[PDB]
Amino acid sequence: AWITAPVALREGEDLSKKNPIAKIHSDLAEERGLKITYKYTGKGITEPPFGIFVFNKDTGELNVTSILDREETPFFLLTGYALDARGNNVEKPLELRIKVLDINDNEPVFTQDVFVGSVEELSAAHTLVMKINATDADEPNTLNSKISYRIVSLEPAYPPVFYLNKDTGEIYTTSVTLDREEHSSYTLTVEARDGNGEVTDKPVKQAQVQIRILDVNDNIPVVENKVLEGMVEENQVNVEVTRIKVFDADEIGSDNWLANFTFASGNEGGYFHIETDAQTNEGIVTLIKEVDYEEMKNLDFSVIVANKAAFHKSIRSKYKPTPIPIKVKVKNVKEGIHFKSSVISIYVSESMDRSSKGQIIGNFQAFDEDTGLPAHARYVKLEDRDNWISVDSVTSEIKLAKLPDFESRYVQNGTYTVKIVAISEDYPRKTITGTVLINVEDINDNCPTLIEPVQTICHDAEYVNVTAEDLDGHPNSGPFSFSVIDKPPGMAEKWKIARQESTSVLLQQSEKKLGRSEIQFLISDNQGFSCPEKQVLTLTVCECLHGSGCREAH
Amino acid sequence: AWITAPVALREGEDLSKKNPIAKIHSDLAEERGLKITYKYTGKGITEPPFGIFVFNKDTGELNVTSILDREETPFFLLTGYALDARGNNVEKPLELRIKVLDINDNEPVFTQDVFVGSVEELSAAHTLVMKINATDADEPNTLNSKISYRIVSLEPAYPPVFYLNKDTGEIYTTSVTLDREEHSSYTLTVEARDGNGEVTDKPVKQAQVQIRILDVNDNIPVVENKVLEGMVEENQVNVEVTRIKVFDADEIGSDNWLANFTFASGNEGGYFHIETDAQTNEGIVTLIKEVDYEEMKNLDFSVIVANKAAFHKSIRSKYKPTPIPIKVKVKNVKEGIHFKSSVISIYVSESMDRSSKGQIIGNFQAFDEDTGLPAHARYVKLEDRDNWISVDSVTSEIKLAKLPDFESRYVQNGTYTVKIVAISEDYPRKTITGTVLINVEDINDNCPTLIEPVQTICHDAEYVNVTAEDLDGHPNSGPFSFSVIDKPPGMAEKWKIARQESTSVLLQQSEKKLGRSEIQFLISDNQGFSCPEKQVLTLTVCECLHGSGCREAHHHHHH
Ligand SMILES: *[C@@H]1O[C@H](CO[C@@H]2O[C@@H](C)[C@@H](O)[C@@H](O)[C@@H]2O)[C@@H](O[C@@H]2O[C@H](CO)[C@@H](O[C@@H]3O[C@H](CO)[C@@H](O)[C@H](O)[C@@H]3O)[C@H](O)[C@H]2NC(C)=O)[C@H](O)[C@H]1NC(C)=O
Ligand SMILES: *[C@@H]1O[C@H](CO)[C@@H](O[C@@H]2O[C@H](CO)[C@@H](O[C@@H]3O[C@H](CO)[C@@H](O)[C@H](O)[C@@H]3O)[C@H](O)[C@H]2NC(C)=O)[C@H](O)[C@H]1NC(C)=O
Ligand SMILES: *[C@@H]1O[C@H](CO)[C@@H](O[C@@H]2O[C@H](CO)[C@@H](O[C@@H]3O[C@H](CO)[C@@H](O)[C@H](O)[C@@H]3O)[C@H](O)[C@H]2NC(C)=O)[C@H](O)[C@H]1NC(C)=O
Ligand SMILES: *[C@@H]1O[C@H](CO)[C@@H](O[C@@H]2O[C@H](CO)[C@@H](O[C@@H]3O[C@H](CO)[C@@H](O)[C@H](O)[C@@H]3O)[C@H](O)[C@H]2NC(C)=O)[C@H](O)[C@H]1NC(C)=O
Ligand SMILES: *[C@@H]1O[C@H](CO)[C@@H](O[C@@H]2O[C@H](CO)[C@@H](O)[C@H](O)[C@H]2NC(C)=O)[C@H](O)[C@H]1NC(C)=O
Ligand SMILES: *[C@@H]1O[C@H](CO)[C@@H](O[C@@H]2O[C@H](CO)[C@@H](O)[C@H](O)[C@H]2NC(C)=O)[C@H](O)[C@H]1NC(C)=O
Ligand SMILES: *[C@@H]1O[C@H](CO)[C@@H](O[C@@H]2O[C@H](CO)[C@@H](O)[C@H](O)[C@H]2NC(C)=O)[C@H](O)[C@H]1NC(C)=O
Ligand SMILES: *[C@@H]1O[C@H](CO)[C@@H](O)[C@H](O)[C@H]1NC(C)=O
Ligand SMILES: *[C@@H]1O[C@H](CO)[C@@H](O)[C@H](O)[C@H]1NC(C)=O
Ligand SMILES: *[C@@H]1O[C@H](CO)[C@@H](O)[C@H](O)[C@H]1NC(C)=O
Ligand SMILES: *[C@H]1O[C@H](CO)[C@@H](O)[C@H](O)[C@@H]1O
Ligand SMILES: *[C@H]1O[C@H](CO)[C@@H](O)[C@H](O)[C@@H]1O
Ligand SMILES: *[C@H]1O[C@H](CO)[C@@H](O)[C@H](O)[C@@H]1O
Ligand SMILES: *[C@H]1O[C@H](CO)[C@@H](O)[C@H](O)[C@@H]1O
Ligand SMILES: *[C@H]1O[C@H](CO)[C@@H](O)[C@H](O)[C@@H]1O
Ligand SMILES: *[C@H]1O[C@H](CO)[C@@H](O)[C@H](O)[C@@H]1O
Ligand SMILES: [Ca+2]
Ligand SMILES: [Ca+2]
Ligand SMILES: [Ca+2]
Ligand SMILES: [Ca+2]
Ligand SMILES: [Ca+2]
Ligand SMILES: [Ca+2]
Ligand SMILES: [Ca+2]
Ligand SMILES: [Ca+2]
Ligand SMILES: [Ca+2]
Ligand SMILES: [Ca+2]
Ligand SMILES: [Ca+2]
Ligand SMILES: [Ca+2]
Ligand SMILES: [Ca+2]
Ligand SMILES: [Ca+2]
Ligand SMILES: [Ca+2]
Ligand SMILES: [Ca+2]
Ligand SMILES: [Ca+2]
Ligand SMILES: [Ca+2]
Ligand SMILES: [Ca+2]
Ligand SMILES: [Ca+2]
Ligand SMILES: [Ca+2]
Repeated sequence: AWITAPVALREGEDLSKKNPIAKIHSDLAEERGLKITYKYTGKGITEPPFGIFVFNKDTGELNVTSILDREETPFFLLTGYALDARGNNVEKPLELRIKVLDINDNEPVFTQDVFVGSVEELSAAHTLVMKINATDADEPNTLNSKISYRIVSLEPAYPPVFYLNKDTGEIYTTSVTLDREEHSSYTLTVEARDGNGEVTDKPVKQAQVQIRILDVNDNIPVVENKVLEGMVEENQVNVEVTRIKVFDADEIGSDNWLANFTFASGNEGGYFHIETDAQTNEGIVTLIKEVDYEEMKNLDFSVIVANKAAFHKSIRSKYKPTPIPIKVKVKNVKEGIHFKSSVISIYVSESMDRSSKGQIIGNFQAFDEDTGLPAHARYVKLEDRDNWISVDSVTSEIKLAKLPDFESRYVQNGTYTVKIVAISEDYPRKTITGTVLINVEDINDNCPTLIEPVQTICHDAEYVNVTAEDLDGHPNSGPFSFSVIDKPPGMAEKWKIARQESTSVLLQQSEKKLGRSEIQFLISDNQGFSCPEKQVLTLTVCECLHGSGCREAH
Repeated sequence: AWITAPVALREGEDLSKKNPIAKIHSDLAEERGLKITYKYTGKGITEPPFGIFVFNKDTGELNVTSILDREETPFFLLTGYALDARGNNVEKPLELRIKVLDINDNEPVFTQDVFVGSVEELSAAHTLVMKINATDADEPNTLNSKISYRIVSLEPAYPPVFYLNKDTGEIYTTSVTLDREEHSSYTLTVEARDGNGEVTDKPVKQAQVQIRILDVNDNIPVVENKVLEGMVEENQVNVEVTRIKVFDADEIGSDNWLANFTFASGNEGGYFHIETDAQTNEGIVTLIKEVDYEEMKNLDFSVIVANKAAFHKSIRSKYKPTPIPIKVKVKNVKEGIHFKSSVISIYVSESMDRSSKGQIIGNFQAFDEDTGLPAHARYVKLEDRDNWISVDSVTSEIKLAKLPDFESRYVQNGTYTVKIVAISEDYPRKTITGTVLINVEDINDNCPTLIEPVQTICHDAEYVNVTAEDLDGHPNSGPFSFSVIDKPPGMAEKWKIARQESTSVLLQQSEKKLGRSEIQFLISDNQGFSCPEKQVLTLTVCECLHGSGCREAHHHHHH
C-alpha cells in the first residue's frame, strides 16, 4: 500500500507554529455518509512519554504539545485509526513516523574530573602514556558528537613532551626525551570540543591530567667532600675515620640513589669497614683494628662508588670505575715506657766451655715508646724458681747465677722461663713486665743406668724385665742398645735377651736354676755413650709357693 | 480509502527552499523487490498551465518550479500513480491536492471613477441614497478581501448629512434634514481599504461621488409689495394689462417654482386671460374682450397665486390663499357718431285709412357716442329697391313716397327692409349704416281670381280642374267657398261639384257635349269677400284623338 509521508520536527524549539503537523481522513465519511471518529495510538499518546501529541476525534488533525528532545525520543512511530460509531475499523490503520531532528544542545563531558597515568624516564618516542575520554549525547556519527581533544595549558609548559591525539584522546611521548631529574611530575589541563573541533572563545568543559615520571638509574654518584682525609688516634678501635658524602641526582631514597661502596685497594689488612648511611647517603668508614703510631704503617686506601641498583643501559660503559684515594693520618699519644719485644729468647748451654757462672748474657732495656730512646728506670727480678739469673736494677743487664742444667725439673720443652719488671722514674710511675726464654742446650752428660739393679723373682716367673734411665733429651737418650756380657764365661748363654724396647728389655734364663746371679750389661746411649760404672744386675731366683713370697728354712 | 493530507504553499513567493514539496511511495518496492516507477498527472503537469510541477519517476518526489499566484490558480488537484515496468497500476491512484495560500497582494478598486445618485429633499433619516462598489481579487471571506468604505472629504464638510456604511458601501441620509434651498448638490470623495479597515498613511484607491438633492415644492410663492394698477383703452382686444411679478424659493424652472394663477373674483364676464411667463415668472394678464367706456370704466378684479405643482404635504395646511387687488381703469376714445340701435322697427298699413303717401313715420337720429347728445349728420337713403321712402338729409325724418302694398314681391314675411346711412361733419368723415324694418299690415284687398279662365279640355276628360288665386296673406285668403250659379237656368244642375280642394275644385257635366260653355262662378274669400268682377270659366270641350291636343284644324291658333 501507500506509505504515508513521515513528518520532521526540530528538537529543543517551540513547534506550535507548525500545528497541525498531520491529518488523517477517510473518504467514507462524505461519500458513504457515516460518522467516523479518528484516534491515534503509540509513543507520545498511549505510551511514555505521555502528553506529547493530542488529536481531534472529528477532524483527525494532529497537534504538538511540548518541546521534543531526541536524546530521549529519537522518533515517534504512532498509528492512526478510522472507526465507526461502534468502535471497529473502517480503514486499515496507517503508520505515521515522526522524526525528531538533532541539535547540538549538550556539550562533551569527561568521564572523570582528573586522570592519572605514569610513564618511565627516557621512554622511546610515541610511547603511549595513557588516554583521556569524554562523551557527547547528541546524534552519533555527526559533527554534533565528534569530540576533539586539545591541550589547553601544561606544566611546566616548556618543552613539550606530550602529544594529545584529538580524535582518540590517547596521549603519547614525543621525540623529546623525558628526564625525571629535569621534571618529575607533569600536571596538565585538557579540553573537549564539539562540532568541527574549532577553537573558539566559547567556554567548554575541561579536565586535568597528572603524569608521574618514573625514575631510572641514569646518574652516577659523585663525592662532595672537599677534603678527604681520615683521622684516628693510636690504640683506638671502633671510631669514625671519615664520612664520604655522596650526591646522586636520581630519585632520593631509591636504590638508584642509594650510595654503595667497595674497597679497591689498601684494606687487605682488614683495618677498615665501610657501610652506607641510607639517611645522609654517607659512606661510613670505621676502624676495626688498633694501630700503633710508632710502627708507622701506611693505612691509606682507595674505594669505588656506585649505586645499590645497577646503572641503566643508557649510561653503562660511559661509566669508568675510578678508585677514590683516601689518606689517613694517625695521632700520637704519650704512652710511657715499654719493651721493644714482650718476650726475648737468649740461648745458653749446659757446658762450661761457653757458659759460665756470672757471665753477661743479655739485657732487657726499657725504652720510652713515644721517643723510642732508652728511659731511666728501676728493673727488678721476678719468679726465678731456682735462682738461675741475676738482674741489675739500673742497667738491666742479665748474668748467670748458676750453670744451667737441662735435666732440671724447672726446664720444660727445653726452656727455663723467668719474668721481670721495669719501673720508670717520675710521675706517673709506670710498670711494665717482660719475659725471658732461656733455651738450654742439651748435652750428653747422662748415661743409661738401671732403676732396679737388685731384685728377686719367683721360680714360676716367665721372664725378667730390665730397665734403664738416661735423663738426657732426644737425641741424647733415644733408644738404648742392651748387651749382656759373658762374665763369668758361659753366662752369656745362660741369660738371653728375648725382647727389647727403647728404655728397657726382657730377659730369659734358659736352664732355669734357682739362685742368685750377677748379670753385667753394657747399656749404651743413642750417641753410644755409656756409664763409667759397670751396670750389674743382681738377680736372685727364689722358690715361690703360690700366694706366698719365698720359702723359709725347711 | 485514506485521503492524503494536502500540502499548502504561499503565493507570490519563492518556494525553492521548500522543495521537494511532497512525496508518494509504495511499500511494494521494498517488500516484493520490484522496480516501480511513479508519475503524476493534472493541472500544472498534463493540463494548463503547464510546467509548474515536475516529478522524479523513480523516487516519487514532487517539486514546484515557478512562483504561484492564487488569483490565477487557487489550487492544484493532481493525482499520483504507482506503475510497474509494463505500464499498469500496482496501487490505486491517490488524489493529492496542493492548496495555494492567499496574500493581500492586490488592493481594492472601485467599479467606476465616479458615482452619481439622488435623494429627495427633506427625506426621512436613513433613506437609501445610492450604493458605491469596490472589488478585491484576494481570497473570499478573508480580511484580505473585506472592503472598508469611508468618506475622505465632503463638501460642504459640515454638517454631516450623509452616512456611508463601511461594510456595504450604501449611502444613507442622517437625522439632519436636507434643504435643497440651502445646498442642491453634494460632491463627495470616498475611499476603500483592505484588511480590517484600519486607517493608515498608505495610499489606497479613492473615487468621487456626486449627489443631487432633488427639489420639492416646500416654498410658497410671493407677489411684490406694490399695488399693480392697470390701464386699457376702449374697443381694444388682446392687449397686455399688467405683469404680476412673483418670487419663489424652489428650483428655478421647475413646476415647484413656476407661478400659477386662478381667478378669485372679477372675471365672471370672461374679460381676462392669464398665463405665466416661465422665463420671468410673471403673471401675464391680457384683455380678451373689448370694453365700452360708456358702459364700464373700471374692470377691477382679484387673483390668487400658487404653484403649477401641488404643495408638498409638509407645507400644506400652512398655505392660505390671499386675493391680490388689481385696479384697472378704462380710457375713453373718440368714437364719433353712432345709432342707439342699428335696427329700427316701423309698422305701416296697406289701407289709406291710417297710412298716407307723404306722412312722417319715424326718424333715425344719430347721436355722438362720447357725449350722448344728438349729432349733426347728413342722412341718405340706401337699398330702397322700389322707392318707398324719402329721408331728409338734414333731420333724418322718414316719410312715405308710395302706398305700401303687402302683396308686393319686394315684401318678405310681411316686412320690407331699407337701409339708411349717416355721414358726420368735420374730419374724418365717419359713415354709419342703419336698418329700418317696415312691417306692413295685410288687409283684404284681393279677391280669389281664376288664373286660367280660358281652357280647352278633351272629351276623354271626366273632370275639369278650376283654380283660384287670392294673393293676400292669412287669413285674408284662406280656404275658398265655390258656388256654380244657375245663369242661364239649368247650368247649376248639370255642372256639379265633384270635390273641392283648399283653393281649387273640379267639375263634371252630365251631358258632356262637344262645344264651348260659359260657366259663371262666385268664388268667395275666407273672409267672405268676392270679386267685383264676374268670375267666368270658358271651357271648350274638343274632340281629342284619345291621346292629347285637339285633333282637327281650327282649334290650333296657327300650328
Ligand atoms: C718392661 O719394663 C718397662 C719399664 O717399666 C717398669 O715396669 C712396668 C711394667 C711399669 O710398671 C713401669 O712403671 C716400670 O718402670 C715397662 O714400662 C713401659 O714404659 C713406661 C713405664 O715404664 C710406660 O710409659 C707410658 O707413659 C705414658 C706417658 O709418657 C703414659 O700415658 C702410659 O700410661 C705409660 O705410663 C709404658 O706403659 C710401659 N709399658 C707397658 C706397661 O707395657 C715395659 O712396658 C715392660 N715391657 C717391655 C717389653 O719392656
Ligand atoms: C492544534 O494546533 C492547531 C494549530 O496551532 C490549533 O488550531 C488553531 O488554533 C488557533 C488558536 O486558537 C486558531 O486561531 C485563533 O483564532 C482566534 C479567534 O478566531 C484568535 O484569537 C487566536 O489568536 C488564533 O489566531 C485556529 O482557528 C485553529 N485552527 C487552525 C486550522 O489553525 C489548535 O488550537 C490546537 N489544538 C487542538 C485541540 O487541535
Ligand atoms: C571512555 O569512555 C567510554 C564511554 O563511557 C568507555 O567506553 C564504554 O563503552 C561501553 C561499551 O562497552 C559502555 O558500557 C557498556 O554499555 C553497553 C550497552 O550500552 C553494555 O552492553 C556493556 O555491558 C557496558 O555496560 C559505556 O558507554 C562506556 N563506559 C563508561 C564507564 O561510560 C571507555 O571505557 C572509556 N575509557 C576509559 C579509558 O575509561
Ligand atoms: C456592485 O454591486 C452592486 C450591488 O449589487 C451593483 O450596483 C447596483 O446594483 C443594484 C442591483 O442591480 C442596482 O439596482 C438595480 O439593479 C437592477 C438589476 O435587477 C437593474 O435592473 C436596475 O436598473 C437597478 O440598476 C443599483 O442601481 C446598482 N448601482 C450601484 C451604484 O451600485 C454592481 O454590480 C456593482 N457596483 C455598482 C456601483 O454598480
Ligand atoms: C526538486 O527539488 C530538489 C530540492 O529539494 C532539487 O534538488 C537539488 O537541486 C540542486 C540544483 O541542482 C542541487 O543542490 C542538487 O542537484 C539537488 N539535490 C540537493 C540535495 O541539493 C531538484 O533540482 C528539484 N527538481 C528537479 C530535480 O527537477
Ligand atoms: C393653475 O392651477 C389651477 C389649479 O391647479 C388650474 O385650475 C383649473 O383649470 C381648469 C381648466 O380650465 C378648470 O377646469 C378648473 O376649474 C381649474 N381649477 C381650479 C382649482 O381653479 C389652472 O388652470 C392653472 N392656471 C395656469 C394659468 O397655469
Ligand atoms: C287642380 O290642379 C291643381 C294644380 O294643377 C292641383 O291643386 C293641388 O292642390 C294640392 C293640395 O291638395 C297641392 O299640393 C297643389 O296645389 C296641387 N297638387 C299637387 C301639387 O299635386 C290639383 O291637382 C287640382 N285640384 C283638385 C284635383 O282638386
Ligand atoms: C654493594 O653492596 C653489594 C651487596 O649489597 C656488594 O656486592 C658490593 O659491596 C656493592 N656492589 C656490588 C655491585 O656488589
Ligand atoms: C712441648 O712439650 C710437650 C711435651 O714434650 C709437648 O706435648 C708439646 O707439644 C710441646 N709444645 C709444643 C708447642 O709443641
Ligand atoms: C320668415 O319667417 C319664417 C317663420 O319663422 C321663417 O321660417 C323664414 O325663414 C323667414 N324668412 C324670411 C325671408 O324672413
Ligand atoms: C708498677 O708497679 C708497682 C706495683 O705493681 C707500682 O708501685 C709502681 O709504681 C709501678 O706503677
Ligand atoms: C707484668 O707482670 C705483673 C704480673 O706478674 C703485672 O702485675 C705488672 O703490672 C706487669 O704488667
Ligand atoms: C712475658 O710473659 C708475661 C706473662 O707470662 C707477659 O705478661 C709479659 O709481658 C711478657 O710478655
Ligand atoms: C364713410 O362712407 C363714405 C363711403 O360711402 C366715405 O367716403 C365717407 O367719407 C365716410 O367716411
Ligand atoms: C353701412 O352700409 C354700407 C354698405 O352697406 C357700409 O359700407 C357703410 O360703411 C355703412 O357702415
Ligand atoms: C341693418 O342691417 C345691415 C345689414 O342688413 C346691418 O349691416 C346694419 O348695420 C344694420 O344693423
Ligand atoms: Ca536534547
Ligand atoms: Ca541533540
Ligand atoms: Ca554535542
Ligand atoms: Ca636523568
Ligand atoms: Ca633518573
Ligand atoms: Ca644513582
Ligand atoms: Ca705507639
Ligand atoms: Ca705514642
Ligand atoms: Ca745435666
Ligand atoms: Ca744434659
Ligand atoms: Ca744421656
Ligand atoms: Ca496574487
Ligand atoms: Ca492574493
Ligand atoms: Ca426647503
Ligand atoms: Ca424646495
Ligand atoms: Ca413654489
Ligand atoms: Ca363708447
Ligand atoms: Ca368713447
Ligand atoms: Ca294689395
Ligand atoms: Ca293686402
Ligand atoms: Ca282676399
